[PDB]
This record gives sequence, C-alpha cells and structure tokens, in this order.
Amino acid sequence: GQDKLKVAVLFGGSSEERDVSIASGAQVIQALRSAGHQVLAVDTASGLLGAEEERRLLASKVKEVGELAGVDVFFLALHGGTGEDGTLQALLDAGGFAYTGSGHLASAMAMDKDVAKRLFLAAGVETASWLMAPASEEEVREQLGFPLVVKPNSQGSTVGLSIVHSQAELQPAIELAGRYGDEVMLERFVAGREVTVGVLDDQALPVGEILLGGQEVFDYEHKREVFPADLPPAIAAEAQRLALKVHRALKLSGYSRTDFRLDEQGRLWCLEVNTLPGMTATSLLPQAAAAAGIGFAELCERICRLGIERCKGA
Amino acid sequence: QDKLKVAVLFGGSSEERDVSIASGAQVIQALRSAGHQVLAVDTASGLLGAEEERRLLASKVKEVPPDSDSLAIIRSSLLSAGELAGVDVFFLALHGGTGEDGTLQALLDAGGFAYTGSGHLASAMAMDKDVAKRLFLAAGVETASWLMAPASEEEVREQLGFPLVVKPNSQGSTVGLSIVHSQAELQPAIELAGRYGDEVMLERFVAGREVTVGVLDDQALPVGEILLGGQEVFDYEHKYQAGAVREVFPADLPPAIAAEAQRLALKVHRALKLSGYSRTDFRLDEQGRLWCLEVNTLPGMTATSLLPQAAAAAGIGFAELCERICRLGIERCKGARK
Repeated sequence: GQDKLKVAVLFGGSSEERDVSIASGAQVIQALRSAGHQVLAVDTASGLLGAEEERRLLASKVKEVGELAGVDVFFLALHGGTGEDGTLQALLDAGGFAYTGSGHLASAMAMDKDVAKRLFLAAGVETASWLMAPASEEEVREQLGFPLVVKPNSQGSTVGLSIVHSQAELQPAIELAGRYGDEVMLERFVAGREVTVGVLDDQALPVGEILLGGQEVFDYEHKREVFPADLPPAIAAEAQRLALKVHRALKLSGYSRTDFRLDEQGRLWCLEVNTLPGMTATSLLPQAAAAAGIGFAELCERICRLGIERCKGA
Repeated sequence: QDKLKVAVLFGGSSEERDVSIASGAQVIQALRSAGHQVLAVDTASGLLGAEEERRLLASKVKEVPPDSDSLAIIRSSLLSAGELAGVDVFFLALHGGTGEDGTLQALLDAGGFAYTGSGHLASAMAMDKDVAKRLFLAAGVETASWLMAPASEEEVREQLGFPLVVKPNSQGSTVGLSIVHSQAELQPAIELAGRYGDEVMLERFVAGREVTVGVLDDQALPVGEILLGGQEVFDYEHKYQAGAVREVFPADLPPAIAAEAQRLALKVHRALKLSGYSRTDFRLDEQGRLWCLEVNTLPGMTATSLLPQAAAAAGIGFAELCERICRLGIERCKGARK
C-alpha cells in the first residue's frame, strides 16, 4: 500500500569485501523484488549489470572481475571500508543522489574506532580505556593492563587483531596491526558477554547476544546468536538507551549496529558502532529486526525509504 | 628542492568565488615567483584559457554561467586532460564549504591526486563546530560550554547564561555570529542563524581577547591578536569595513599565555588528525585562560589573511609558505597506504 520504488543496489568493493558484499547484494535485490520494486544491480567494478550478468548473480550468488535515471535511491549493499570510509556517500551527496545509511562524516567517524570512542565518552557512553601507538610500557600498564587488544584503527574487523598477554608481546602485535593500517589501537580487554543493539530510524531493536563458548579473552580471539538476548530487562533497556545515544552522537542515519561488552558487574562497555552492518536474512541487525516483527524485505524497503526521506530534507 | 608543477584550484560556490579567486591569483603569482610551473584550474570549468588566466591575474575575475556546477571538476576528465598531466600537487585555493566539507578531498584521494591541507575526515570534523568542540574536550583543550538548538530556557539558564553567542554550526556558512543578551533575543537570533537549514549553536560568551594560532606542519606560528570594535564578537568569516579590525602579529601577550595557546593549537591540530596547516582560534579571559572556539583546515591564503601574517612574523614569506604547504601535501601523498 505504498508507491513502488526504483532502487539501485550497489555491491562489490575490494577483493576482501566482495564475497560478503555480493551475497548481501543478491539477497537485497531479491527481497526488494519480492516486495514489487524495480531493482538495478550495480557492481563497483563493472558498473550496471545486464540481464545475463544479473541472472548469474542471482543464481550462483557470485560475480568475478547516465542510465541510472528514475533511480529513487541507492541501496549500499557494500561491506568494509568501501562503504564505511564515506567516499561514496560524499560523491552521491554531490550529485543529489539518494542512498541508504549514514552520510560521509558520520560513516568516516564511525570507521575511526579511536575518534568514535572519544565521541562515546563525550556522549556519556562508557567505553574501555585505550591508547594509540606508540605507547610506553608505563602508559600501557597504568591505563590498560594485561591482557589487552591490539588492532588496526580503521581496517574493518578481525584483520590484524591480536591479544597482548604481556609487555613482551606489545611491539610484535603493534607491528602486526601496522601491516594493515596507519594507526593502531591498544584497547583494554573487558571480560564478559558480547551484546549487540540494532537501531532502525529512531528506535532500538531487540538486543542480541553472540555466544562463543566463554567470556574470557581466548574466546574473543578464537571466534550462536540469541534475539532477544537473555538479559535482565534493565540491562537490555540500558544497552538500547546507549545505542541510541551513540547513534545520535555520531549523527548516523537510517540504521546502525552497536556492539557492547557486558562485564560481570552488569555495566555495558561500548566497543564500536557499524554504519554498514551485514544485510543478509541471517545477519545481526536483520535478526534484531525479525525479533520486532520486521521481515528482511520490509527491512530493506524501510531502509530505502529512510534514505529517500533524508535526501529530501537535506 | 626541485621545482614543482602545481595546479592552483579555485572557485567553489557563488558565495565563495570572490575570495577564492583572489586567493587563487595570489597563490599562482607566489608560486610562480618561486620558480614553479603553475596552472590555474576553476572548480566550475577546469583548466583556464589564456584570456581567462589573464583576467584572473589582472582583475581577479572569472564570471561563470548561471547553470554552472561549483564542483564540475570531480563529476566527470577535467583533472587529468591536457597540460594537467604531471601535476605534482593541487593547491586548494578555496574558501568555505567547498574546501571544508571533505567532499573534494575524498574524491581527490580516490583519483590518487596529491593536494594541500587536511584530508576528508579531518576537514569534515573540523567544519562541524559541535563535533570539534567535543573533540577539544577529549583532547584536554578547554572550550566554552555549548548547547545545540533547540534548548529550553532552563537548559540555557543553568548551562550557558547570558550573554551567549548564537552561530551556525558549520564553518563556511555565510551566516554570521550574533551575541544574545536576554531570553527575548534568543529565538529571533536562532531563526536568523538557521535560515539555510543547518544546526544552530548556542555558545557561552567569554569576555576577554580574541587570539588565533596558525600551525604549519608541526610548528606553531607566532600568536596573533584580533582587536575588535564595539559590543560584539569577531567573525572569522565576516568581511568587515576597512579599519574595523586590527591584527597584531606577534600578539602582545604574556609569554606563558602565548606559549600555552601555541601548545593547545598543536594539540587541536593533532587531535582532529589535520595535515599541512590549520588555524586555531581562542578566547582569552581576564584570568589568562584560553577557550578554544574552532580550528580551520582552510584558512585564508592571501596577503591580508591571518595565517600568512603569522608566517611572516616568523620570517616565512608568502611564497615560501605556499611552497611548503605544497611539499607537505606531496609528502603525505607519497606516504599513502594503498
């Protein structure tokens, strides 16, 4: 009961992002089509896909490497830095193009884990103490302690991350993280449960928990999902309150996913916020939307219409 | 110290073109006086013609069609065609949002082009005065209390008080700062600051002096003081009639105060991850405390601008300042990741 859209679904990106991005793009195309919208498939490498290319994209779920008129919005089905660093959002802002998710400044600030954690604190959102390399042996032991996490500041997740168990592992881990990024974070590790909060428009979705068998640091490094998570209602409500504060503090738009550590004393520690969380039917934010009665196709459409209305009011 | 091939990029939106063109011509002559090959590039048309560059340098004009695109150089190719091949760096002789919001820097990054000044994230954060002030506090740099409009009478009373300053949130707008002395003056000023749709800041007014600190790479330049006129506030983007404001480089300050302003400017420059050069503005109260107002990633590059005066006070002439900024942009590009 609402006018149908012409959506261009953008996917692809760098080689390390393509497999996740291609799988998401195909699912988003099919979902918006089942809702009756006209969908165009665009690869960041080859451009607009023809009937044969799109047929093989929607079949094998893989793709190897002035006609966008009437397109109401660009659905950014990207993953990692290609969609997070803000370059594409700024380019689309220049042309008056409508797109999904956060804008250039909001995306770039969220990809900078260091700057994002500064803004968490300024918004009254607790976050684990951290230093940026270089850091002396005294600063690390005084403010962080061991064990601690070393990771590149802006290069996605997992890649280049390692746990520092003592002062003798700090410099090797910094060198390892330095192979993937220019800046390196030294973050205090918080033992506890892994909790995530999706935000859609201006409402927080049901809280979820990611359970790798354990709460110590071996589990964090060597990594079921419960929506809604098994949490005392006050703790779940506080994670939702803080996720909304983080969403507004970074001036995000459309949707976002904020990760927390929940320690044994019941206090939430904000890790990061993703402006481009995975968009498949089984991804974290779509799972949270399902716990609120919102299917994957309705989620993709709502995100499309949120991006349209943002471009209108700019 | 081999001679460079520099593309001086000027133009921007209609409200920025006048001061941007004046800066572009001055930067072209300065770099040409230093022995470099320089090309004039308009954001709305690309490389200039012979008659167009003659008029640019002689009368500081380059009128452009009414349907012209203030950013035609990136949506294409104007940046690589013709003599622009082999350009070492693009000097951004821009003013206002076109050079501050980070869009141009992001697309220049995507094209692999070297350019002057801070990158796209650093420029965008600094242009957002609210976000920048949050980061001032995170860096241990004091800044006056502030609220974003709308704010209740209770919030304004307990957190700010009167007098306060109403201003647009984004650097590079055309709306000026306005001092508000009572609750009745608040809403008319907020309406006059949000005419064009961006956020409105309410910042506690700090009685005292207006000082500004230029930074070149990692070096704090001599502090300057801006001497105002009446019961008002200085506006770093207002034109002002001649003789209205007087600028003193180096400022007549107690040395521990001037040294502290220089230390705080470098912390701000590092905190927002700026590059090349910047200008950090403070209010200095009667107790000798510095309150940071903003940091500018695109301070004016003319003989009458603040940073060239700071550089000159340190024995750095305008041509030398322009060349150093060029080389800093080249060095940053050569050090880029992949």
